[PDB]
Amino acid sequence: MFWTGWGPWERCTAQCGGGIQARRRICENGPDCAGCNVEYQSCNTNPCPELKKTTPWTPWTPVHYEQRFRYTCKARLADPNLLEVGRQRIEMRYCS
Amino acid sequence: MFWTGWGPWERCTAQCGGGIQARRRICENGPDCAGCNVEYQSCNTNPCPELKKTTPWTPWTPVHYEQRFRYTCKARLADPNLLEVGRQRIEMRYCLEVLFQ
Ligand SMILES: O=S(=O)(O)OC[C@H]1O[C@@](COS(=O)(=O)O)(O[C@H]2O[C@H](COS(=O)(=O)O)[C@@H](OS(=O)(=O)O)[C@H](OS(=O)(=O)O)[C@H]2OS(=O)(=O)O)[C@@H](OS(=O)(=O)O)[C@@H]1OS(=O)(=O)O
Ligand SMILES: *[C@H]1O[C@H](CO)[C@@H](O)[C@H](O)[C@@H]1O
Ligand SMILES: *[C@H]1O[C@H](CO)[C@@H](O)[C@H](O)[C@@H]1O
Ligand SMILES: *[C@H]1O[C@H](CO)[C@@H](O)[C@H](O)[C@@H]1O
Ligand SMILES: *[C@H]1O[C@H](CO)[C@@H](O)[C@H](O)[C@@H]1O
Repeated sequence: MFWTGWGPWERCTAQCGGGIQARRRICENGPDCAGCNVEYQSCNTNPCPELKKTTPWTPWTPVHYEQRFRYTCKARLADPNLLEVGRQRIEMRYCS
Repeated sequence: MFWTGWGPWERCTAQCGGGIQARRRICENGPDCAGCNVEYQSCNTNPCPELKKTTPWTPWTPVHYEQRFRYTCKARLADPNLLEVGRQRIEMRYCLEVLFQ
């Protein structure tokens, strides 16, 4: 019974923000070797970048002068497709 | 050589999307026990929830009737503090073909 050399680290689960890498070795000719077949380490500890997506422009409205508004969504993510902007919601009221 | 009882799984590394929990044990009266002092299992494999944050309302503007608009930001995250709404950006501006034969 002998322990083989440690294998290469696997792929990190997360590209950023914290992931785990696993390294494996094989015990030969026995089910009970002294040591461990699997080790785990931290990987990709760099903070995820901040993705910014701008909302569609508000319809032009009078203040003559006209103005329109927009907002930005900010999120710390690895995939830009995970951040999305929802539908435009409009609220109305009457003033006399 | 003797293995102690398994310890608690401790805290999962990730709150959602996949994490690992580790439980530890101690080898007694020996430096070479058959087995491992630590075991790892999967935890919190459920996909992360979609967090929604609404933007501040635009100032009321006439169409009398008044109307205002707002948007919502949706993101798959574990911490709501990681999702934020940015600053309000405003664009401003000021406000016939005669055919004489
Ligand atoms: O030096 S500062 O005090 O200005 O800080 C700059 C960093 O602040 C953020 C996030 O705010 S914080 O969490 O309070 O730190 O953003 C804000 O400032 C930038 C403008 O920087 S500038 O040098 O004055 O040009 C704005 O970017 S921009 O859209 O105007 O182009 C941010 O506007 S936005 O809402 O993100 O669209 C503004 O955000 S906020 O109104 O305070 O919430 C960091 O931006 S972040 O990385 O997107 O969060 C700035 O860091 S950076 O490296 O300078 O971009
Ligand atoms: C494997 O583990 C260590 C060496 O890495 C020793 O306890 C022994 O060689 C075992 O087979
Ligand atoms: C792997 O771990 C270390 C090297 O990183 C040594 O104890 C030995 O090479 C083992 O196979
Ligand atoms: C501990 O691991 C197992 C028992 O859980 C055996 O290989 C042996 O008792 C070892 O000390
Ligand atoms: C470890 O595994 C379980 C507890 O997690 C039990 O079979 C026993 O305590 C063992 O040592």
